[PDB]
Amino acid sequence: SVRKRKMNRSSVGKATRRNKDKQRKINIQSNPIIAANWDYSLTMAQNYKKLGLRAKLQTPAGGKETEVVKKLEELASRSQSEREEEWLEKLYKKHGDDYKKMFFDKKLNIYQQSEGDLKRRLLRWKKRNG
Amino acid sequence: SEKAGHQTSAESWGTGRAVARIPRVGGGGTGRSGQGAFGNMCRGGRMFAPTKTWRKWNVKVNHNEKRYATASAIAATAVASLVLARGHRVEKIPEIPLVVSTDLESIQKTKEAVAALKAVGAHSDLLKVLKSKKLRAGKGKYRNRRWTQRRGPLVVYAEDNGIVKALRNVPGVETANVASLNLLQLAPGAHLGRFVIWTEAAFTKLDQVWGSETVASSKVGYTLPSHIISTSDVTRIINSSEIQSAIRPAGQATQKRTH
Amino acid sequence: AKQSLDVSSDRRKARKAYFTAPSSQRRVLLSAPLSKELRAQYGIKALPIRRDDEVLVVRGSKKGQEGKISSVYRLKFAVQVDKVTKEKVNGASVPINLHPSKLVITKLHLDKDRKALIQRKGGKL
Amino acid sequence: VKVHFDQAGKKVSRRNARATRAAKIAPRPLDLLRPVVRAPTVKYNRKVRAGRGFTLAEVKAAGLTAAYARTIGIAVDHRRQNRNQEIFDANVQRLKEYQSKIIVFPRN
RNA sequence: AAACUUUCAACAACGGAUCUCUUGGUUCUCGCAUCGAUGAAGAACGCAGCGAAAUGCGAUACGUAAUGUGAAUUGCAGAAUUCCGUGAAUCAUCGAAUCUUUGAACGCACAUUGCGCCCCUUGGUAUUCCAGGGGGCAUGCCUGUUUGAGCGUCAUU
RNA sequence: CGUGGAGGUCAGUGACGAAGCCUAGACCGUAAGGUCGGGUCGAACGGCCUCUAGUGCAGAUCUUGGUGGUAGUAGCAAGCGAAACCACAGCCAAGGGAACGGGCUUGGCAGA
RNA sequence: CACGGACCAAGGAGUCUAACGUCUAUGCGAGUGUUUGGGUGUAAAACCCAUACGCGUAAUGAAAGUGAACGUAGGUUGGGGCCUCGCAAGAGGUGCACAAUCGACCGAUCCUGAGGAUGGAUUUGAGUAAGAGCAUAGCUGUUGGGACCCGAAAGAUGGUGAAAACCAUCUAGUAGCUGGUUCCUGCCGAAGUUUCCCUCAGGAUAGCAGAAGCUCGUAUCAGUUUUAUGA
RNA sequence: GUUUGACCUCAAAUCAGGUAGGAGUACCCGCUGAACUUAAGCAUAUCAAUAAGCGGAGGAAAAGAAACCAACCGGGAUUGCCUUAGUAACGGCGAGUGAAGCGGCAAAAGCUCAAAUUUGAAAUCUGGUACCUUCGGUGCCCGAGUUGUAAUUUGGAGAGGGCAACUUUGGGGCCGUUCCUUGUCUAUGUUCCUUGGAACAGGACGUCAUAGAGGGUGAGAAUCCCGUGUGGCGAGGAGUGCGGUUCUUUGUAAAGUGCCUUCGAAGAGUCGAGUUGUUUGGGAAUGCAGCUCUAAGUGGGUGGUUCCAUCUAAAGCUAAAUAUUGGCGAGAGACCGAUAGCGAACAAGUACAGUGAUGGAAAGAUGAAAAGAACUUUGAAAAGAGAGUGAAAAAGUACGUGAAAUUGUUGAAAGGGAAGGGCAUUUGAUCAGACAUGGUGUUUUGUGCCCUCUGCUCCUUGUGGGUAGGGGAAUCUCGCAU
Repeated sequence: SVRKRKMNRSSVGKATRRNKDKQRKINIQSNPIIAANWDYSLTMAQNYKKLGLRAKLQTPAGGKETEVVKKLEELASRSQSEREEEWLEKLYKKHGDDYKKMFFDKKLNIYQQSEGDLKRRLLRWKKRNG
Repeated sequence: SEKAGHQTSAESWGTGRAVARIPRVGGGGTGRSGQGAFGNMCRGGRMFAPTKTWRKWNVKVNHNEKRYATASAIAATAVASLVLARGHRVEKIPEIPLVVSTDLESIQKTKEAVAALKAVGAHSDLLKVLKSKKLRAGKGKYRNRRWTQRRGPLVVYAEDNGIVKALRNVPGVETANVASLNLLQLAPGAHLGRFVIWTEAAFTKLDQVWGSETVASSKVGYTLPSHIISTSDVTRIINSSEIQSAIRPAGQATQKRTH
Repeated sequence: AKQSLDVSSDRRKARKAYFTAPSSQRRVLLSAPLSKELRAQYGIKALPIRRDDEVLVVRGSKKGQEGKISSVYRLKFAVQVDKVTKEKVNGASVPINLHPSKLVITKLHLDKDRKALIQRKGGKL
Repeated sequence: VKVHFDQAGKKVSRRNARATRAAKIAPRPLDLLRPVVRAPTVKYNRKVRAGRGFTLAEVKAAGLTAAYARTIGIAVDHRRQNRNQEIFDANVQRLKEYQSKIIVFPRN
């Protein structure tokens, strides 16, 4: 070759890259419980059977719980705004619990929300307050 | 190369020029001008039948025939005379086929692993190798085939516990998992009967791997092949009580010269 | 046996790498062993070689002769030991090109980075 | 004239590709849960094969939603139709079994 | 008989076969995506104490700075270096520099090392002018910006 | 039978001289060739059971390289110095069936 | 006659592949074929395998169909072998493959016409007799690939030069041909041509020389003589 | 208002910010397009939806989420492989050309516009400028933009509300893991003897091995050096993949799900039609282009025997599986070994030749180290002679081995107008030609593995083996020595 002949001849050197070992021994990255329980001497499919978890959901072409309990372990384990709360205080002190009067009201209930909207927000308000 | 020999701009000089009709290079004042190209006989010319990539390199074999061969190769490892003929200094080994205890697999260090074989009796076979290290006799020296040595024992294990690494430095010693068992390892150079050190667990597993009368096979729809004879020796049949009873009397093995 | 896929067991690649090695790599390639006395003191097998240190020649025609290194000829992969000299026909003196694998160091030349080099390799000065 | 010299090479390529996908998609099974489908044409109708994707109908009958189905790794097809009754039953049972097996990790 | 011619043998010549080697080639496989108006690929002129190609480099010119290594370079000559350290080296790395004349080649030009213009300007009082230093002025097109032009359209108590 | 390389084997041979090269040297094989002595050499090589192929030369007005006769000739408009060409040699008579006599047959003859 | 040979060294020519066969070997066998792939691996090796597919396993036809036992899957005759007798020589029985003869089943015929029933007329068949294939390898043939090696008059594409050209590729262009084709020994061993395709060209065949399988090993014949019986 | 002011359009500038060209080109995407050659001459078939030329891209490209295939107990983006298959089909049925659906597998991922109003508030963006934690954020100003920029929707529908006493919830640092680049540490003889210049060889004696790949070192080195093998300690970067660690989360905010209620628009000089060419093996001109005319909305496209099935064109995006004689960087070989292998292992696309496009070689090896021959001497120079270095110059910068042709010298032989060859022999020259030495039968003695006394030890069947201490030849040839 023309260009390769110069690169071998020059005193610049070549951008030598040794990256063939890393193409096989790939570290697991996305789960810490797996990161501890993964034998790199074994293959992909062999590591899955060792754990318990399925490696393939289809019937595979060709031929052929210590860890899974720890995954079930990690499976065992919103408020309202200041204006919204203060606005609900105005409605409750005015009417009480008359939602029909509350939604036919114009001065306090400006955005013409339904009975179901106002009462739901009042239930959340009655949890944080009286 | 596809280009080699075609990287010239030669032209045939024509008829009646009092010179051979081989296509000669044009130009002038170079030395290469007025000389032969495009010809197998010519210097710097293109070779006859340029070797192409699409030659049949790999060989398709019947899977059953291939299995037959490995079974034959295994069978020949347990003969002792066949092993001695093949090479392998197996005079001072306790029995054939040689089976060592399963604790051989667990050995981590090469020093301890070679001490196991030396205690068994493969000492002489491991001295056959190491003393047989010679330079390659060809152009193989400068094609990464510099050294050549004799084949030592195979060490067959059921499952590894550091044995593959323990023996991968002691020269000649090859290991194989029983599930595999390579033909190229079992019969090197198409000569039967390598000296095979089996392990206890491997030897028991060999029943499962191939099969017998009682056990199944573990290979799908495979059975071990039947003998077309009953006995591998003829002379028990011929020198029987039976055959020698239904037979006419004997000659001298060499005729007395009549006239 | 080779296990890594990164390293090459090719003869052609290896001989080229050696003969077209730079001066810095040739410093490491020209390493000498230490004598049994220094190995007992410092707790180290071998070091790269320099100028102002003493040496004893083990193998060759100049067997058993000793001296002090004049100049490390890294280009020719050689050392030139002073007082290990071949006398020319004109009365002049020409140093023999020895190789540092054949030499053995008897008395090191300890500098600051040399002390650090010993301490790195598991030494005890 | 092409020759496939790289049959051994590309199997090692494909295996290492699956190995990377295993490393990056750590707990998950590399591929999506595909349906079970009856093949077309008189010749092949006896054969029952892996289909492309389920349906909105099969997903809805299983007890989950279409957009959510894809996030849990169920392949969903929208052009496929549920004409057959036996195929519909087999796929619904396949999903419900799959839903008993799955363990969807929290987002905290 | 000698000489001469021829044959054989021995010793010289001539030639570079054979053998052996090999920092080269060829083929297969694997991985990665990385040129250019911030001026590339290419051409030319040069540059080292002493150089042909090659390699490196651009008036900072077989280099400068930076980082690491730790004491050479060596074909020859000659300098060095405080060598318990900001440090030898045609060392490695390479991110900061300079980067001649050209070349898509880009101020105007044809094949003129000519023909200029503007800005910044240190010097020769420099108010005249003279010289030096430094950066720009190609084409097309997009987003703007701006001074306009247009009986192109409308408004106008 | 032989050559380049591959697997196997001979715990083969080998700086006390491998391979190669010669040799008015010896032995074996009908032969292809194989083995040995002597001389020269300086680093690898061979037999055996198998594998594989760019494997064996007298020719192609063969390709490449080298070296002759021609010739110290033609020549330069005592020295310098080719080329064309080249199976091999060049006495006559007679016979050699076949528009074939230059090698044969029978004679004449023939001195460097 | 003519073409080749001054001499010497080295180089130098039936190769590789695909398609389709031949025979032999090996594996298994009504099946057979792992190697597109997946799993695994001491890593292009080796070792495992899912679902399919390839080819074969049950035929007779033209649009529409039907379907193989009167059966020791036949009656006879032979027929390698085997059994009884005989010292043998022979005789008798059972008879494989195979061959000859008589037929049948199935489909298809010539009719009879209850849409084609029914009975007769006969033959027909890579038909059934009651499966032999598939795959690998070796030997080799046929055809295409540059195709044993070298050698011809060319066109086209794109470019360079110039008071009709050259360069580079297509192009290793195509040959109804010329020259050359590389080790030894043993054994067998021709032909010089029949007849039409018309021949001219290339062949289609028979003859001469083999290869293998099958019956026999004989009374199978002979470039011959003799007797017998004709023009 | 005979001023002036909105716009639209055309300008401008050495303004501000950008960007396009060229090289490379193996692969890919377009455009253009021969001839030698095959069937018999050549218009198709055929070379060939080739080569050259032209334009354009990338790490891949292209293709792609159906206006699809089907006729089934339906499949379901695209790409590739296996197979379908040398089948259907076409071809003066001939040179032959040559698919596709299904099936197995590789890899799998989907979505964004245009479409009916944010109209109770252009909710959007560019740019300038000022700061900030700078691949950007924020304030302010400017412009674009209603000839429509944001949010909401893309048929899988969707939206408007209502009911669930429904369900879910951002973002920024910090230290780790991970990825990239780079540095550094990690076993064991230079132990004896022989030979050689030299030990890396032979022999004896040992160690290490997750290291006996490879390379160097004065010849074949696991153990001399570098590495190799298994591990460890780092430095500088990348980064949203997640682990932890926190700092802040807000607004009547952003969705999701089921039920009930009211609506509910989907691409035109395009589809199609005739014709002239191109494309194919395409039989239902397939595909495309040119030219003429040019639609519909309980629509339209495509297929199956009178209906039925199947999608929704005329807009767009998208990884992976796939290609790769280039580039960048590796790892290899039943490859070639200097007339081979690339043209080039070396001052090689160099020397050189051609006006020019272009054509284009030859040429590797001294030794371990130059120790490259000092110094005397022969000659103006060219080369020699003594002498020396080295293991060897019987290795000399004409340099490893040094073949044949061919040339000289010397020696031997032969030669009256041919030699070389075969059978046989003489003469001349010359080379082979035992470190061969006993064999047998008796006789002195002297020893031992012999007789005899006492034992010890390995194992398998009697028909064992190894190995000590004493004695004794007057019996014994049992062996070996004289």
